Amino acid sequence: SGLVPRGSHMVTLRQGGGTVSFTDSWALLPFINNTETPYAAERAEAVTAALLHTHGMQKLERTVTEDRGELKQKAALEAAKQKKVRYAIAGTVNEWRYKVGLDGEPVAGFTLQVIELPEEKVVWSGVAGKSGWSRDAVSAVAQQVLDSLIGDLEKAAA
Amino acid sequence: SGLVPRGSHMVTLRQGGGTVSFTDSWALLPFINNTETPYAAERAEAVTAALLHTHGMQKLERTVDRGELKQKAALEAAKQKKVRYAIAGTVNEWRYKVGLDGEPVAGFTLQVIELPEEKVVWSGVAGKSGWSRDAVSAVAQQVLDSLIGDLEKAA
Amino acid sequence: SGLVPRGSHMVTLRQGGGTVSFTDSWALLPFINNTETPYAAERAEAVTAALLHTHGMQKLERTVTDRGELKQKAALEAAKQKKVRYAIAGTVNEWRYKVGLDGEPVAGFTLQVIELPEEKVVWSGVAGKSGWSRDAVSAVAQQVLDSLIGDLEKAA
Amino acid sequence: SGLVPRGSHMVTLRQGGGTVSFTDSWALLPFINNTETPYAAERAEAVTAALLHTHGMQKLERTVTERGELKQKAALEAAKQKKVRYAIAGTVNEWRYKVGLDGEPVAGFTLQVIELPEEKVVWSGVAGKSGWSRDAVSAVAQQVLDSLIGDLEKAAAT
Repeated sequence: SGLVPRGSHMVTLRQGGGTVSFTDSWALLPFINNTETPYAAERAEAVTAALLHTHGMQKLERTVTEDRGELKQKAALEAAKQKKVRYAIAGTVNEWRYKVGLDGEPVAGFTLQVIELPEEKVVWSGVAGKSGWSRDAVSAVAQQVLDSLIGDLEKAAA
Repeated sequence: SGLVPRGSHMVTLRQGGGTVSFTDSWALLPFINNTETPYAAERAEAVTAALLHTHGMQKLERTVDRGELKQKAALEAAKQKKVRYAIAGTVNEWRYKVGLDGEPVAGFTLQVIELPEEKVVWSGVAGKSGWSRDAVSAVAQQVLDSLIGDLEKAA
Repeated sequence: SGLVPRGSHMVTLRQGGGTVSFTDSWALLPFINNTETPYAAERAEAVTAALLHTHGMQKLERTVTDRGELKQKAALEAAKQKKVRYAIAGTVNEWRYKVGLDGEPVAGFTLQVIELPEEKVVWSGVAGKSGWSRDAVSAVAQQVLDSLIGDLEKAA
Repeated sequence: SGLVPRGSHMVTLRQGGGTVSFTDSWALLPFINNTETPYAAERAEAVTAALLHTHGMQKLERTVTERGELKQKAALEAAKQKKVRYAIAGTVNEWRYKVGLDGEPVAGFTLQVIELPEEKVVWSGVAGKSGWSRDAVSAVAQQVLDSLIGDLEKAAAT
């Protein structure tokens, strides 16, 4: 035996006033990497950018690549202020790994904050995570989790 | 200005070994309604039936708080019909919760039962509350789709 | 027969600051009631107040009188117009005895701590629980609020 | 500015109308260890045993130890030969102090209560918790197992 359940959780919260618009001006900051997996922040950012475009966010300021990235993210927030973007997405990778034990479980987790600029007010935030089955890649579990979060942001954007 | 987070949760468990083929012979039992919403189980069974077709479960027998006798009746009907796997489902939540705004809520517990031994080969619990614009059935369909999607990820 | 799992979940976030807490000046605002149970917000405030005392918060300012949102705005100014450093803002998300196959008490809450010079949220928590038939809703609520408060205490 | 939420989750499921009694004959099997933490199953078993006694379960068969799957099967067989009514079969899913932006001790467990001799599962539970940096992993584990054992007690009736 061995009991190895799989699971996924997501919590999101909307604050502020009226709707936030995906047609407004957006920035996607560098992710902070809170895992032992090198380059998880960069892969999380690439997956997130592609999902945002898919969901219809065309005007998305991004930061070319190149340490957990706290300073890069702070500096990118300042760059978004100077570019006069309305909303910045600040993301942290909480988990990104292929746990091997009795079987294989890819895990991925993220926390996302949407910050309205210039006032630096959080208008939405979300936390989600998922563990998969042995045949799933970590990248597919991460894409699912970020798809749920962005799908929720779009709905909660009202 | 209340804080009303939205959330979803899913936990699933595979207990036996070996494959579970969606091409084999399947049965979707009637659902048990554990809500104050009349016909929650009928709506759930119908949504569940449509999703299993989409996921490629082509041989799917169907037959015919409330519902506990009907489900007991239908698994024997399933065993006597020689279907290999029965899906026993319960509706844990199905309502449009009205408060500061609208939160549709739906939740379910599913068990796959291998026949004739009657061993639970997979089970899952999941639930989700969504935003005001969503209908309960759309939330329900999402929850049921995640469950069915997880079940499929078992060979 | 029917399969009705019970469950609890808690998520908690320290939004920023490497500060501390607790023997400072604290305010427990009135709760917002996002349930169909009358008095849920008052009951939730009284349970939280007791738990806060139990967890050492000796200096705690309190406020006297889908509902309750306007009162909570008013109390945040009282703490603001007083010297209050930290304000606890709570919402009751769930408070009912769900009657299906069997009894199922359910309680859930969202809490934020606001640092009250400049209204910065330094901690937020959401938690909820459903119990077994022989548990009272109030006992389930106290367990959930105790988990949130004990977490807030450890996150400092 | 990284976002590192802390969290705990528990899901339990009762299957069967019979009242299970803590004054009955019980066995605690060796845990299965689905982590990379040495001795995590042995420590899980010892915490669980002390919590069960605390919750009033005085007649508790235990196994002396030498991922543990064969040990758990053999102990289930020995419990049957001892004519115990209920065997607790546990898996350690997580037990580690994760070091990222800060420390997070993490523990998680899946428990099954098996009624013998029929080998029917009358209760099952999964729970997990990530804590704050000043917390020890064993304190997080003890909290998680106490929540599971407290739920089994309440679910069991008497």
